[PDB]
Parts: sequence; C-alpha cells; structure tokens
Amino acid sequence: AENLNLFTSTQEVVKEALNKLGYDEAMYELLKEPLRLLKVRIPVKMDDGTTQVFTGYRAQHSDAVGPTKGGVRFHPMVSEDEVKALSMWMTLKCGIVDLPYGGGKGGIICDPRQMSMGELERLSRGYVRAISQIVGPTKDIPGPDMFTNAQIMAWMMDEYSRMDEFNSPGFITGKPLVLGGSKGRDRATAEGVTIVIQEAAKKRNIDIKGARVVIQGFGNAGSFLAKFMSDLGAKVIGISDAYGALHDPNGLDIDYLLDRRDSFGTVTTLFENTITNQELLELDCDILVPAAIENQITAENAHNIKATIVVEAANGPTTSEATKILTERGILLVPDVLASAGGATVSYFEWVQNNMGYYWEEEEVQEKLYKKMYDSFEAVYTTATTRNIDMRLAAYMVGVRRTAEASRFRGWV
Amino acid sequence: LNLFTSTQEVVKEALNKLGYDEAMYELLKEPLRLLKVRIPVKMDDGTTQVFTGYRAQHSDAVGPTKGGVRFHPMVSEDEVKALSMWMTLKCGIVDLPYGGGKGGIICDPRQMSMGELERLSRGYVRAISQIVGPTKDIPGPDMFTNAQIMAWMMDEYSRMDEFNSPGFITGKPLVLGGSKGRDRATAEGVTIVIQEAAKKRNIDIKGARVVIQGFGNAGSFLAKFMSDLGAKVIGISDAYGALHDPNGLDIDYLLDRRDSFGTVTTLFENTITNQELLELDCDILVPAAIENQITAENAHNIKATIVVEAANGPTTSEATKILTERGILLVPDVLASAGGATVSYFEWVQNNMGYYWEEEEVQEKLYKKMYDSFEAVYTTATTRNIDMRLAAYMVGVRRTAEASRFRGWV
Amino acid sequence: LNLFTSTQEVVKEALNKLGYDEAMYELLKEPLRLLKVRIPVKMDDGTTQVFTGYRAQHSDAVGPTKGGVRFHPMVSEDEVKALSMWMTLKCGIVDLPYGGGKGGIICDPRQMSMGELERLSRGYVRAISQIVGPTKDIPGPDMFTNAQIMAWMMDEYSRMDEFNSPGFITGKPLVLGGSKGRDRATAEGVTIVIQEAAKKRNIDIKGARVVIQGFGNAGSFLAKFMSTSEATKILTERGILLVPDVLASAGGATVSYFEWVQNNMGYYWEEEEVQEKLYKKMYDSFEAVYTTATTRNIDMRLAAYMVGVRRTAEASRFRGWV
Amino acid sequence: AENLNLFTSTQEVVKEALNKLGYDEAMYELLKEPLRLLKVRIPVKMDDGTTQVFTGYRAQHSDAVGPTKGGVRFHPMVSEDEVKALSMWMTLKCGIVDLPYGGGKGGIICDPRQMSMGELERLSRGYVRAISQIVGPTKDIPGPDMFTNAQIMAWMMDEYSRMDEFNSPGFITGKPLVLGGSKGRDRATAEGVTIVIQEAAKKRNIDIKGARVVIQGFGNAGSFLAKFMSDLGAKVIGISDAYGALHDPNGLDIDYLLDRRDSFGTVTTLFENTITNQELLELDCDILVPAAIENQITAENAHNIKATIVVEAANGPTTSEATKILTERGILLVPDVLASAGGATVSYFEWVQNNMGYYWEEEEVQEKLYKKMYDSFEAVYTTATTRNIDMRLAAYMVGVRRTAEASRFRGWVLE
Repeated sequence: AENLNLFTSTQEVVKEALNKLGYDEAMYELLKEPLRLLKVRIPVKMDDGTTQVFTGYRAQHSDAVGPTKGGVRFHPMVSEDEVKALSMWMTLKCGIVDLPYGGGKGGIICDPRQMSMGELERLSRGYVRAISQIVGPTKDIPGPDMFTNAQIMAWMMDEYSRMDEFNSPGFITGKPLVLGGSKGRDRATAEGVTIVIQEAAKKRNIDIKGARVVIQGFGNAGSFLAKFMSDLGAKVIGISDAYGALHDPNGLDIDYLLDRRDSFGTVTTLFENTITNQELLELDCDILVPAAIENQITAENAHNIKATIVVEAANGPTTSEATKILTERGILLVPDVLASAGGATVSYFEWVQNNMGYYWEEEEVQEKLYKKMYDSFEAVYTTATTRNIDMRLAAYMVGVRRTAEASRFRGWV
Repeated sequence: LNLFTSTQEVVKEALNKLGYDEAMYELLKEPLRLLKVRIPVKMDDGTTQVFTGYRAQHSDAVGPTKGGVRFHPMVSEDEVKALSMWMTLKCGIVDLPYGGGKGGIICDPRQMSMGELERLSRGYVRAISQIVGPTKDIPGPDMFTNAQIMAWMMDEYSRMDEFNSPGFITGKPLVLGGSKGRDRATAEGVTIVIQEAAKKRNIDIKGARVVIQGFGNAGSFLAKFMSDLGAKVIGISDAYGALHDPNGLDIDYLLDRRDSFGTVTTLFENTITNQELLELDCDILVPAAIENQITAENAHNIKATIVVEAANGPTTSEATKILTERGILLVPDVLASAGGATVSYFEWVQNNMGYYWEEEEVQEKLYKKMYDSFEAVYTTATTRNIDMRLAAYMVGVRRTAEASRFRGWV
Repeated sequence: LNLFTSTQEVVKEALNKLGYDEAMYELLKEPLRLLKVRIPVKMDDGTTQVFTGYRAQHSDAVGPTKGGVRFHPMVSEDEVKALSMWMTLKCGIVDLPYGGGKGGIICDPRQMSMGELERLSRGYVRAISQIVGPTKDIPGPDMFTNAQIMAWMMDEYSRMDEFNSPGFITGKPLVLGGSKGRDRATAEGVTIVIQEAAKKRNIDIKGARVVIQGFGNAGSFLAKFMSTSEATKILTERGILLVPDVLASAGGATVSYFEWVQNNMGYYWEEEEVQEKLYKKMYDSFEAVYTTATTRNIDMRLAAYMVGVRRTAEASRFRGWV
Repeated sequence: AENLNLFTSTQEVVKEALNKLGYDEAMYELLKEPLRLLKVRIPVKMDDGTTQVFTGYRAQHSDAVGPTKGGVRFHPMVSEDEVKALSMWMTLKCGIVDLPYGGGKGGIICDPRQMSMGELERLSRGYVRAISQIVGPTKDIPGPDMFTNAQIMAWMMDEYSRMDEFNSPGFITGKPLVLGGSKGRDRATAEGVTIVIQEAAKKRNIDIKGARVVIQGFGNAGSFLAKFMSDLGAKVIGISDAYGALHDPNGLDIDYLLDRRDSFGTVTTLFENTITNQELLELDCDILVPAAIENQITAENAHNIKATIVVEAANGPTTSEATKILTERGILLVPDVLASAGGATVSYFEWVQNNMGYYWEEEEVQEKLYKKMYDSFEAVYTTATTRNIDMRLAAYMVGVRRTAEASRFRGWVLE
C-alpha cells in the first residue's frame, strides 16, 4: 500500500525540499542521515538486586547552524530509525522558528510504567554517563519527550553537573524552575498550536468565537489545547483519548473533563456512550487537530475529513499520501514541524537564560514566543501559496534552508 | 559555635515549618564543602608568614555558590560556615540562582603593606582555585576587602586560566567588569522595602511620619532619602543622644552640622533619650546598627505601624514575638538588606554576557527584585500567619531544599 | 613615516597628558604577545607553499583582544603590531570590554584559488589556536578577507574545539551566528559622528550645506543618507571641529562586539535593535572625545588617543602590572 | 597526664626535627598544618530508602615534592586531627623511603560493620564525587586504610573514571589486579614490617628462628605479619584483635586462626580463655609489634614492656612520653613512619605501573621493595646512632628532609 515508514518518508520530502531550493545531490547525501549516531548499552541495578542492561540512542543530525537540540523518550517501542527521523524533524523545527540549533534526539528501549522512581533515576544517570562525551551545553542539549518529565530532567542535569564538577543547567531543558527551568514551559507546545490555529483561521475567514474544534488525544498537549480553545470562545465539539471519543455539536464542558481527568489524560472510560477515534477524525468541524499517535489520517480516511483546517499537534498524524489528498481537496494543513515548534522555541529560551544566568518572567517568554510562531507561520504559508506546493514540503524548505546554507559556508560541501 | 549553632537552628526552624523531614536538615545544617588552607606569603622584610584561609560552600543545589571574603584577625571556621549559610537564605530571598558561599583569612590588614596584601590575595586564590570559578564559587568583598583586593584576585585567577575571567569575582572596578549602580545598593534596597511596607498598610508616603535610630553613614542616608521623598521624619538619634521634633525636622540641616563620627546631638541642650526615640508617634520606624534596641521590656511601647530592621538583629525574637502579635508590620534585616547581593548578582550576569547595563537599568532591575522579594515574604508570613522573620527564613531556604529533593540528594 | 613608531609616539603623548608614569608606556609601547607562524598549504598544482602569518595581541588588561586579519603581500610585523594598538584605542573610545589585536598573512589572495584560500585560512587557525578563542582573542575580517574566510576559520576552530564556537570570530555570515546591521556598520558610524557635530555647532541639519570628497564606496551611501601633523593644528586655530579616523570608524568594532555578545548569549538581535545600540555608542563616544577635546583644551586627534588608552592604563594599574 | 593528641604530638617532633636540620621557624609554620584540608558532607540513600549524611575528610599536607599520597579509612572515631596527623605521617613516610610523593590522608565518619555492600559503594562513590576537584593521578592519590580494601578502591576508581570519561587507574592504589593493581600490594605493609624486623633483629643479634614475637591487632597488617613470622620460624606467642588477646609460649597456630578470622580481623571471640590487650603488650618476648590502634604504649605501660625490639606497624601506637621511656631503657624502637612504609612503597610501584600502562611481577616488585626498606632502615638507624637521638626523631629528620628542600627551592619559604 502506502509508505508508513517514518524515516524514509522524511527523507523523501527532504530530498524534494533540497531539490526545490536548488541544491545538488551532495547536499542531500550530507543531510539524509545524521552526522552522528551513538548506540549505547546502560547497565542498571534494579530494586531486586538484579542487573538489567538497556539500549539507548542519541542521534545528532547536523551541528552546522549550532548545537543540536532534542528530547529523550523512554518507550518499549523506541527504534533506531525513529530516533534518526525525529532528530531531522528537530532540524526542521529549529529552522522554521530560526533557532541557532541543529537537530538531535534520544531514546531508551524501556518501559517506565513497569519501573520505580529509584530505577528510573539510575537509568537516567546511566544514560548521561554513557553519552556524556558527545553532549553538553555547547554540544547537544536534550529535553523531555515521551515518558520523560521535569523530574527526569532534574536527575540528568544533576548527573552531568557532577561529572563536570560544576552546575551545568544549559545541558538539558524542561528542568524544574528551581534548577534553572523556564516559565511557560508546560504550555509551550499548546500555546504555539493555539497561535498557529488562530493564524490559519484568519487566512480562511473563520472566527474562533463559535468555531467548532475537535482534538484527537487528551494528553498534555491535547488537554492544554482544549482549555485554550474553550477560553477563546471556540466550541470543542470532539475530544478523545486512547480508549475512546466523546462528541457534542454545541461544545463539551472542557472544565468538567479536565477536573475528573486521569493522570494519563483518560476521561472517556467514565462514560457509557463513546464514539471511538475513527469517527472523531471524520467529524464535521472547522478545525481538526490530531494530538495523539501517528498515522491517523492515512488515505483511506483522508477523503472523509470534513475540517477546513488541519493542525498537526502530534508527530506524523497524516501520511504523505494523505497530505497530497488533503491538499487537492483545499484543506489548510499546518505541518507538525511548524505547529509544534512552540516547545522547541521555549526550550531555546530556557537555554538562553541558562547561558546568561538571568531568567525571564511569564509575559516576556509569551511575547517572545508569539513573535516566533507568528513569523514562522507567515513564512511557511507564503512559501506554500506562492510556489503552489503543499504546506509540509513548504515547511521543510523553510526548515532545512539554514542548515544547507551553513553546511555550504563551512566547507562541508 | 555561638553564631553557627544559632544559624543551624534557623535552618531547622524554617525547614520544620515548610514540612521537610530530618534528612533535609542533616544535609543543610553543615556546608557541603569546607576548604581550610594555609598560604605562604613573602613579607616586605624578606621573611615568610603563613596565614590560615577558609572557603565554605554551603549548597550548590540552586546553582554556583556566592559570598564574600573577609580579612580579619577574628575570622573563624564556624563564622565562615555560619555566614555562608546566611548567604543561601539571602540569595533565596531575592530568588537568585545562587547558593551560599563565604571565605575568610586570619590576618590583620592594618599591620600589612600594600604588596603584602596583594601577595596574600594572590596566594588565597591559588590555594582555593580548584573549587572556585565563574561557574562554581563566586567570591566578593567583605570586611577589610575592597575593589582593589577584588582586582588582585580577578587577575590571579585569569593568569591561572590563561584568559580573562571577570565573572569569577564581584565588586571589581568598572574597567575590570564591575557593575554600575552598586554603591548604595543595600541602602536603596531598604528604601524599596520601606515604601512597599507602607503600601501594604495603605499608608500615604507624602505625609508619612518616619523615625530613624542612628545617624552614621547608614541612618543619615535613610533620613535624607525619606525627607527627599517628602516623608516627614520626626526623630533621629546617634551614639550619645536623640532629637525629636514633630512635623519634620529639616534633615538637610542635620547633615550640614554633622561630625565625622556621626555625632550631631552634642550641639543641643535639651535632647531626648534614645529609649524614648523608639516609642515615638510615627507610621514607619527603622532601628539602628546596634542590636537589642527592641526587646521584650519595651516591645508593647512601640507606636509604629511598620518596623524595618536595617541592621543585623536590632530586635530580639521575643520582641518579634510581641510586635507581630500586636499586628505590627515587621521587616527583617535579611530581606531589607538584600540589595547588595542583588546588584552583585547583576555584575555576574553582565560578566556572563560580556555586555554591561547603564546605571538606571540596574536600578530598575533592582527595584523589581526588592519588590518581588517583599511580596513573597509578606505573602508567606500572611498565608501561614507567622512573623515575617520566620517567613523570610522559609523563603530563603525553600529553593535549596526543593532543588536538593529534585536532584536526588535526599 | 614608519607606522609602528608613529603609533608609539601617539601612545606616549596620550599617556603623559593623562598623567601616567613612563613605566606605563614601556608596558604599552609593544604588544604583550606577538606570534609569528609558518603555514604549510597544499596548492592546487600539488606543490607545497609555506606562508608567514602574524597574530599580535596588544593588551588584555580590559578583556579579550579583538582585531581582524588581513591577507596582503605587503603585510609586515610592524604593520600588525601597530594595527593592534589602534584596535586598543578604537575599543577604548567606544568603551568596549576589549583589548586590541590584529593578524596578517603575507600572501596575494588575488592569485590564489578558492580552495587554496580555504586551506590557508584553516592552516592559520590551526597554527595560532593555542592563544586565540572566544575568551582570549577574537579575530575578524580586514583588507582581503570576508564572511567566507570567517566561516572557514569559524569551522576550523570549532572542529579543534569539538563543538560550535561562533564567538571565536566575527564578520561571520548570518546563518553561522553573524550579526544584523554589520553590512553598513562603519558607514552608519560615520553618519552618527556628523550629526552630533552639528548639535555642538548649533547647526540645523535641514538648512546645512554638505560637501563630500569620497570617490570610492562610503561617500555614495553618505550622500544618500544626507539627502595632518601641521594641518590638524591649523583647523584648531580657526575653530573648526575635526573628527579623527579612530572615532568615526569605530562602528565596525562596535557591531562586531555586538556579534560577540550575541554569540555569548546564543540569542540574536534584530536590525533595528542593533542600530539602537550602535547610535548610543557613537553618541557617547563622540561626546566623550568632545568633552576631552574642550575640557582639556587640545585638538581632537590627541583627545581620542586619551579616551581610547585610558581604560587600558587604568586596568593595568588595578591588576598590578605596573 | 600526657599529650595523647596525635596532631600536636607530631608537630613538636616535626618542629624539633626541622630545628636539628637547621631550618628557620618559617619552615615549621609551613609544615605544621596541611596546605589543604577539605571537610565534606556526603549524602547517601540507605537500603531502607532513607538518607544519611556522612562527614568526610581529605588532608593534603604538602605537594612540594610531588602529588600527595595517602589512604582513606572508614571508622566512627575518625577526627579532623587524626587525618591531619595521618597525612603528616605520610609525608615523612614518603621521605624516608624516598618516594616522589607528599603526604595526604582521608577518612569518613561511619561504621562499615553496620552498613551493607550497596551502602558502602554509594558512600565510596559519594566520597569521590565530593573531593574530585582536588584529587587525581597527578594531584592526590588515595589508597587502602583501616576498614577499606581493594573492593572499595575498585568502586572509587570506577567513579573517578566515569567523571573523567576515561580510565584513570593511577587515581587510586590498592586496586584489584584486574583493574591495574600491583602484585604484592595486598601484603605490602606486613612485608615491609617483616624486612624491618629482620634488620632490627640483626643489630640486636637475635635470630628470627625461635624468637618470641607478639603482635597487637589481626587486621591486614597483623594477619599477614603473624604468618610471615611463623613461616620464618618465629614463635608468635601473642595475638590480639579488637576484643581480646591470645597467649601461648610455644607459639600460636597462625593458620588455625587465619582460617577462622572475621571479615574485620576478629578471632578471639571463639576462645573462652583470653587475656586483654594490656596484658598482651606486657608479655615477655623479644619483639613487640603494635598493629592495632593509636596510643597503645603510653606512659602508664611503657615501663612494663619486656620486649627488646618494638616495631610500630600501626600509625602512632606509642606516645611521645612512651618513646622517651622506651629509648632510655635501651629498647630498639622502629618508628611507625619507617616500619609501615611498605604499603605506600608498593602503592607507589602500582602508580608507576599505571603511568606506563606496563606491569611488573611479584619478584620484580619484591626486589624493589626490599631495597627501599633495607636502605631506609640503615639511614634512620645511622641518623639515630650518629646524632645520638631516639629513632622517631631520627626518622622525622630523614623523612622531612626532602619536603623542606623542595619548599625552599620552589620559593615557598624565605632565604
């Protein structure tokens, strides 16, 4: 059928981005794979006294523009090719919001749901130990991702600080505020999505007051996003978690759903009448925002989507063949490398505050974040409509342009 | 141990009120690192003296450690340990990304030449360099040290490093990376704490009645600054006597006829006593440098809505116990005097960037830090219904305790 | 006519009128460190050519040294030594936390290839790396060097460092941490100097007639923006206000200092913000030299030498060097 | 009463030794206290999930001759004065056997007998992290001491190597052989004491075969020394541990006791009929070897010692007043700073082998060790005979000599 491989799909779009920007084959050969990939084995002493050895990855795509940036995720399904692909997305993310960053990513093949606080801390410290030679505040700056949070950032920051013999808060982002974290971090991604949703609505003459929104997924990003749209006067008509979906044409009570909400963001289990995820994606609405897993809009349902605007809050919600379909149909698609750039942008701000040793207040971070998301959306949208190309390809051109120019300037090509 | 064990109890009392267990106190009751050092120095005559130096680094959970270096014959290990722990609370009060540091050398600077003080300054840096630096432990001035001693220490560290490291030490001259707006940083800090306490009690500053004890460089500055803002200062005092006159007192004229020691009351025949100065009819009262002026014996006699401690423990804990039960707004010294630590922090941020702020921008950033610090302590004292001194202790220690928990130290 | 000795006479006079001892001159009359290096470069024809390069560091009393690197067949050791001293004076006029440096390579870049220029630049960075860096000595562009040579040098230092070091060198392209507003930095710098000279003479700019003598590059921009030993003392008798080269050209050193500050933070300013700080710096610098020229009753050429060397002499006294 | 403080006791002998060598009062002011003393607090997660905070020390006496050298002990009675005097021991030890080292020492206030394997590992790692800024293969080289061993050395070596991001075997000595340790290091202390006993026996004309030897202590030094002496044909009539002592005029069965020894060197609890340590020290014998704790021979028992040769294997087992008494009674005393130099000597060999990445075998290490201990006994003995002073003072003069010369050369002291 169609290509669901995340790594080769990203390469195919990056090849076309570099082609439309005028680069020859050498530039693609330099960017189609990360410059560095470190596979690592971490022995960890478990609570029962036994020893478990975990496989970890740290990928570094390109440090042409600056140090690399990207979070570390703990999941049993972490794979090498997924880490490589996600690090390229980080290059594209940073290029879109014009950060002095290259792309990086990390991952550990493990199940934290089956581990204790003491075991996760020792795995977290053993991860920094195993990769410390190629990371640092000026080399490679991790952050939170799937199943990692501020508490794990705190251990990784402490472990790196111990080996360095001084405090290095710039090594890692997403930290607790007391350890040099940044205000506005928890809501960074949902804020950027909210900004980009507002701009897409302007470009299609949709008023947020009364706008019908459905959001797939009720995690950290999906729930924060549901509360922002509710506060802006929009009707969040569709909401889902991993187990099911509920829907009301006049607007659900987001405050009711957020109160009795699971620690994993599960609420549909408390209801008798649910409507599942396959149907929620095909609901009638103005704005459809997937914020769950990947490959939810996949050609088979791409023609059945009733939204006029689709904003990728999660990673890889719609396949390549689906973006093609959604484009012919006239839907305004906002790619994930642009829509979810708010997380990278505030992480960047945290790293800058660590560099200076001087920290910004809530209003300053939000003002800086808004100008970034606003200018980035205009650049991607202008490129797409001007060149008559889809928004994902247009976003990859905006995102990869700086790394290619830097690679050529530095003599790498 | 007198000051040190007292400081240990301050930490235990604040941690107990915040809700931490015994292990948190066992981590913070003693500095994580204490370096005792012996420094050989060639004296002018050709002989060699060996001095005892100290560097205490209380906790670097929040960030690099920060605190001054004093040259004094009475420096002791327990004193530098206690004082570094106070730097932790100070930095926590103004929410600085700092931990508590402190250093000291046992010597008599008045009996030493300028070259001997320099060579002693360089040997001290050389002896503790392994554990200090712009990202580890940032020293500064204190008793008997000045910008020149800071300049000598900045130079020796940059020599060892093979590159200029102005962020290693604060209090440097302006041509070596020092900060503008530093001279009256502590005194102007107390000014911001007085005005903010006035607004908490909804007191008009224009007609406000102010009483100030002591008339040295510290108190006389506050007297002018208050009258300059239009506040009506009704009482001053010095080492010998005190003067009380209602509806103002023309501070500009008192500064005119002031002695080089700060003695102004030997030029008046009918002068009121210093004990009467403490119980006047004023909105705002600010004690003097000496300690124990407000005690349980005269605590109920205070007739002021606001009291700002501006000098290391002028009121006893029982006087604080009584003043706070009477509903009086007391301001501790650790909160009011945090302006100097704040501006020393700014010098470091400017040294981290290589970019330096104008004087007015320094003063604008100093106001917000003092403003937000006052609101934080007042909010904590109010919410928990405790005196503002204990609340200042809790705000000062909270960040270090939370950071130690996050990093797995406990 | 020797540039090095003539520069030494400049510094000796400024220090005496500022009131320093002759031991301060002996410390400042020569750079604290001068590195002469020989660079093997593999040429296109397969042969090897060994070039001579210099790196002068005048004084790091105020901070890290700053100064561009020139590629020219006439580069000489006395030229780069004196040029580093002029960088100390320039940085002191705009009150930058810098000392003076300068580099040069005896080569003819017009007779060299694009690959040979890259391998010569890399060999230059390799050869002097031990005494340069973002905290020691920060090079930049000069006579026949530009943003591409800066990029090759930035890349080489970063490779040896094993991490990106944008702050090592200025004049870089934007995508590598370069600064906005560097394009017309010196040109806008001369524009500032002219306007503040009109307010001191109480002259309205709108009704002011303008005469320009440049036939090269900046004068054309200068016209659009508007729309010696014995000669300097002649203009002082007539009451004319002369602005020296070391002051009106400091806009180049000012924006490359901004680029370095942004590389220190990893945070970068937009063009209008750079113009804002660039205006204030040339504002104060002209005022500082104007105060010195009038308060001390001397010509402006010597006034600028006193402002530029003051901060270095004071820093050297504080650190215990003299 | 008598001065039982180990730190101030050493200072006076160091002052008197530097005086006889003709140094100025400034040299004593430079060497009377360590140049560097780091006091440290180490948090450790215990097995029950709680957190204990321990106190650590690392004294660096003088690094004028080279990097500072000395072990780390784990004992609930360790004090700041103790590790200071211990570091000063090490300076004089290295000078006596002419090692390119200065003196250093460390200790942690804890009770290993009450801690698990995991808790000792986390404490050992916590101790390296706490002092890592001032230690290293070129700065300060730790090693084994009381209640520490090759396993704790291995944990501390691993912790330092991870912080440096590469293997640093030269950071710490007493390592297992697989981690770059040296052959002969395990028994180095007892072997150096053995060589010293043979040299003292010659000058007293006492044959080792048949000599009556008693040893206080049954730890690493006491255990090996008991077997070293019984193999050489000596009657080990006296043995003791932290709880009692055993006596047998025919010579105790050392192999029997070694087979039944605790992890901490305890064996006398298995016996009904034991004597105390005070009676152990006053037994009639030829050679008395204190290898237990400090201040065992004091003014109250110095007159009651019946051995003709006293060899101090432990650190500071006899007091200053007891030294004077023992000397005036014609007893041949071999000071701790000389007799116990075998451990630091073979540790030094281990460090050289770490420097080169090339390792020696037992016979090579054993040949180098004997030359050092033999030459060092002769130098200290000749000094005491030529200058007519007690052996401890002579040993301090020999051991303090190189540090004072280096301090002068490096410009640290006047003239």
